[PDB]
Amino acid sequence: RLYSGNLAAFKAATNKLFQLDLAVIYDDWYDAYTRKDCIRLRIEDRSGNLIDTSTFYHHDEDVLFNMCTDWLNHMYDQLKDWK
Amino acid sequence: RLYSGNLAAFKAATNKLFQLDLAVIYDDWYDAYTRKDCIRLRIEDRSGNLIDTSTFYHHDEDVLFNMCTDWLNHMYDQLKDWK
Amino acid sequence: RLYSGNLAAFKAATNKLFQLDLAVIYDDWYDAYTRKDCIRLRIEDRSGNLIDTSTFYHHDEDVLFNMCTDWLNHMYDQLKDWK
Amino acid sequence: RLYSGNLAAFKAATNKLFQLDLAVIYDDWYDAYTRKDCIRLRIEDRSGNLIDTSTFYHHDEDVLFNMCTDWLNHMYDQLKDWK
Amino acid sequence: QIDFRKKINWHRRYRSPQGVKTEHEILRIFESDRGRIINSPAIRRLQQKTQVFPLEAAVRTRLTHSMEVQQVGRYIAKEILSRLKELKLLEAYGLDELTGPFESIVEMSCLMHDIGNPPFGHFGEAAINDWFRQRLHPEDAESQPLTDDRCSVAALRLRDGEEPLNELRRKIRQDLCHFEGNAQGIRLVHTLMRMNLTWAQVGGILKYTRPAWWRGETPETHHYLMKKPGYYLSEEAYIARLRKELNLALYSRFPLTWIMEAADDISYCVADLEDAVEKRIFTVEQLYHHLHEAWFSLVVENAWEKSRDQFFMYLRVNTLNKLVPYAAQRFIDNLPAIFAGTFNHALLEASECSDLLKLYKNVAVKHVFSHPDVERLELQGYRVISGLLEIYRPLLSLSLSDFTELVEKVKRFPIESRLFHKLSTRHRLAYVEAVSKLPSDSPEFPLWEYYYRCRLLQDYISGMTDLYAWDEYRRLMAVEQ
Amino acid sequence: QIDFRKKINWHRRYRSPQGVKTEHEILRIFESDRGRIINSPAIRRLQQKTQVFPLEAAVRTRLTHSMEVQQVGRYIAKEILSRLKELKLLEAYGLDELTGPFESIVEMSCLMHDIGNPPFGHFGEAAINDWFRQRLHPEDAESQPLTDDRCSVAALRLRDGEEPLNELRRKIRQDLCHFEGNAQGIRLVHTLMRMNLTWAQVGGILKYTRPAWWRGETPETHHYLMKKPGYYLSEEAYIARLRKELNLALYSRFPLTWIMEAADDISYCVADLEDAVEKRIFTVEQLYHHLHEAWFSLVVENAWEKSRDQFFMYLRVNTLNKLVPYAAQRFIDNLPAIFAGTFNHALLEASECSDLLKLYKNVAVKHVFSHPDVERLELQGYRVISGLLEIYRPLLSLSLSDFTELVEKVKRFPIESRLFHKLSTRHRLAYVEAVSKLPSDSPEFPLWEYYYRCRLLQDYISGMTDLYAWDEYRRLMAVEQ
Repeated sequence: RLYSGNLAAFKAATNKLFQLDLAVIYDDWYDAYTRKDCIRLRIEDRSGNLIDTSTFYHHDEDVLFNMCTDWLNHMYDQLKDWK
Repeated sequence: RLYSGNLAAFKAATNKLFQLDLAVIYDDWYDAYTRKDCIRLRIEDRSGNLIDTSTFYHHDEDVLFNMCTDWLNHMYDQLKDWK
Repeated sequence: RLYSGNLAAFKAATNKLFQLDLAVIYDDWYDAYTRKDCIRLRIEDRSGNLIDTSTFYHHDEDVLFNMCTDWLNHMYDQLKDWK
Repeated sequence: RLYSGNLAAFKAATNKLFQLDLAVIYDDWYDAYTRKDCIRLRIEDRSGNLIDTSTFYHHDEDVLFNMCTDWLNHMYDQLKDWK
Repeated sequence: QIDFRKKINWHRRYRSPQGVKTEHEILRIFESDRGRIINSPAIRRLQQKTQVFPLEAAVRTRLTHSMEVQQVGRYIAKEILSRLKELKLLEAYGLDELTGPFESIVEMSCLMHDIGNPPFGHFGEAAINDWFRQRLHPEDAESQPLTDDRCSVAALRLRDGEEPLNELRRKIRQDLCHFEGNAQGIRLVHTLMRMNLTWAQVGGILKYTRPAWWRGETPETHHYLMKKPGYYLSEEAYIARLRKELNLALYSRFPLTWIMEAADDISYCVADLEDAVEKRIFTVEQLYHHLHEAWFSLVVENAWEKSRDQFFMYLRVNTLNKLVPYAAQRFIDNLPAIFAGTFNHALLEASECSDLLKLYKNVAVKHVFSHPDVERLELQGYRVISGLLEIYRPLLSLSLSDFTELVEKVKRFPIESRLFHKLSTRHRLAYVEAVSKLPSDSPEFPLWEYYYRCRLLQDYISGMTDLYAWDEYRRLMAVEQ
Repeated sequence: QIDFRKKINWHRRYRSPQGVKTEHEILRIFESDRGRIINSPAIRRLQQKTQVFPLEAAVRTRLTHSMEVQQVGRYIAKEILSRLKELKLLEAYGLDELTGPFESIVEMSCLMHDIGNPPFGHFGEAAINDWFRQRLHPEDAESQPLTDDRCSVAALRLRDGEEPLNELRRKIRQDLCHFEGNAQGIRLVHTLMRMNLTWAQVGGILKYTRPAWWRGETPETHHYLMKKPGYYLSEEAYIARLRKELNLALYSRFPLTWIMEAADDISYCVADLEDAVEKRIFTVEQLYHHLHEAWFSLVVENAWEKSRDQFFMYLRVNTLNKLVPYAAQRFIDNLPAIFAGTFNHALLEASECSDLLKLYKNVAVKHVFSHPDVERLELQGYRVISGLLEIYRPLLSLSLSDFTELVEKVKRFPIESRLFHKLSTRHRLAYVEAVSKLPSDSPEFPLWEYYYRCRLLQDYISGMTDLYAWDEYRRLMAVEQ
């Protein structure tokens, strides 16, 4: 199963994004065609407009959560220069 | 369900017959054609030869056991004149 | 440890000897010189006079009890012709 | 054994000295030559330099703790004029 | 002639693999046998049976002890194989392509030693034996029929005037009062669980060869191999075929069994001692004092001096390095007699090894087994087993017709029907299969039916754990809800 | 170049056997290592930790599951060795005289997989992590010093104006909130128990390679081998030497570990399913219905049709004969990458094997893990661990001088002294040895002392069983006498 520390890091990244006056939308499912699990994240604002949306595929959830957290930190660095 | 006293009386009659050097064979089933339950009793001896055999039909088991006990007592009176 | 059945057989032999109006005296110890255990049995009567006395040595108690029981049965056969 | 209130008063004096930007060093042992118990206190500062050091001897610990607390309050009054 | 290809048989009783096979196929067969043994409910039942102290701390159960016996057996087998390979006798004895099966069979035999003991151990067997001895009185059938027969069963009384039926009553009455753990283990592995093991694996757990229905003295050439019952009367035919599959004569023993027995003799001492310290009974200093008083130089002095959780890890190793090569040399020296199956001694049975083992044993008896808790648990277990047998007694007082009718489906036997339904499915199926094969016309049918009914009761009683039997005993006595 | 003589190292950290040795001496060394591992208190602690269902019936514990993992690992190792011997590559790879050590190392690694998990498993680790995250707040040290530092420890705050000491605070704060079972297992095997295992045996239980104090993204060439923490900061030096003893680069993995991982993936499914039937949750018919709905032909159809205690014994065998050769071929095909230590995949990670394993896993998740009892036990364990940490909190609020004085012998700290005396001897000795070696003059002493104090607390909390922790939690809360 998923390790607790990875979930904690993902939650910390989500809280950091939310404190930046942004909205994080999380969706997930499984794709049997590719035999993997898929997670899509859609970033928004206080008005509810899409900014960045990306989907990740993997067969192990520990790597998937790490990739998602890395992407969230990358966007936070990008959009935290200002605004 | 069957009342305890009726079963006790039937067991007492069976023991009285058995102490008389006789054998009591009990069989039972249900007849859905007549919508009732059937009990057949076959009396024997120390050698294993049939003497008297009778079958009773009824929809309530309390009356059925009473009839069986009455028949057993009647045969005991009949065959306890001697032998 | 000693098996229960062997002890039961030894007790049965002792009771059979005792019912024959005899007395069984049991003594035991360990001999470190021979590195074994020793059991001596002394048979007596109602007056308290020695009749037969024998000692057995062994390193395993299961065989020792079997030998003792065999000897007790042998004497019982010997002295149960009469008296 | 030591009474709770005396220990509480000693702890309060220690906290008052520590809030005054001072350090209190406590050492204790038993002297069988004098047949008593000995407690030494060494006051210091944020740099770690000795200022006042005293040792007390007694056979009962309740009096010993009272003497120590009295000395600590006396120094606090002395050095709390300023600095 | 020594040829271990005539003793390591990989055939089975059902759906046996026939034809020719190579080393890899044989190894896969024995790995499959390991797979069946390890994943069995009997091992998980071993998980919750007591060894010395009551189950709480980190005291040992049956399973952890079996795990030490397995390790010792494997190490002895490896030493034997290495010593045989050094002397260039490995290929001349037929063991060139059978080392893996050798070690696997020894390990699995060591793992299945305690599979058949009843709850509470030595005090459970005693209770069963005394109860059935009171019910049957086997000592009154040793000779011609008497008038004072104390047996409580009408069909088992020795009624003068018939000698062919009497022999059978004598056999059944003597057999029913000799419950033993290893015979029940054989019965469990073959009949109750239906594991379908290879012939060699089943032969590896046949420790003693005396039949349970034996009366009288045993031959002087087998007095050690026949000191305990080996198998029951319901397995006789089976055992016969086993001999034909392993070229064993009457009252003979399978070679590798010796090794297993040796292992059960080393661990038996040392482990118990360690647990005494962990339950806060006494300490290391007292250990040495008692050992020195009850007494050697090498092991004891090295252990006591190099020490001044890690003391026992040092004490074991020295004992193993002193004992295992002795057992290997004893096995190799008397190899023809062991391969014949007539060796009337044990491997470790006047060297210093016997003295060291006796030292450990007497210290354990003096300072551990005399504790009040063990003694109290022993009395409580005896009483619980006796009470359970008394509770289930009414099932044995019925008649042939009544019990037969009760098996096929009753309204005349409420209490008896509920008691019967309380039994397990496997035991009832075993009874059904055993009784179906009997000829329904011979005058010997009631005798066999009573024997199998008593066997069913003993299987049920012996198939419990300590906690389950204790809880069930309080529930059936209306002491707890 | 592949040469397994450079990877199977029989040297030790203390009192290592130097010089030249033959096959027999090496085999004896590894047998001795088995002797130390099997007779350890950690295994007897595994005896009483829950797997899925609460400890009562014949449900499984950690130990019985470890016994299946061991069997699967040994069978896979034997298949690999046989396939290599068939192709005449056994002598060219340096494995001619090292088959026994191979199998023994794989088995012992499979036995020690669950040695370091805390009580209640996944819910124990979560509780420890959240408690320490609340106390330390590691997310506030990722960058230059802030004014809103939420840390509750004065010495661990990032006070701007000093960059050499800050790096250390960051490392300690990040490490203390990443308790993980395998890192604790390594720490237990080396520091706390002092078993003195060989280098290969210790390397066999290093599953993941990411340091616990890691911050940021991992390289794309190691994203699978670094998905979980691998070791703590107190073992870093040790791990360094381990690499020098096994020719492993940074963030690399020991070959045989792959095999062990594979085993932990097969048993993980099937066993759980069987226990669901034994606790009377549903039955065989429902099993097939759910499997068919959630879905293959060979295993499922043979199991369902040949069946019409013995169903699972038939279901396992087919799954093993379908899965083990696939793992052996995957190991042999990618051998150079595994021997290098950089293979970024798992053996069983699009074949039908993945589909069958996913079928078993999803059926188990749907019908077993959703039962109310598991869920309730999971919540209760979380609360118990949190309560124990809250109870022992006052030990972490003291000062350096106070805790140092308390260790050496107090009259000023009654409650704290009793709480400290409640801890075990081994953990306190480990703390003493760890702190003694520190330079007593550097400005980094308080940081290390706090780190080792927190390590002592975590070792104590993680060294319990479920029942012991539960009982101690009720005793310390004055709920039971």
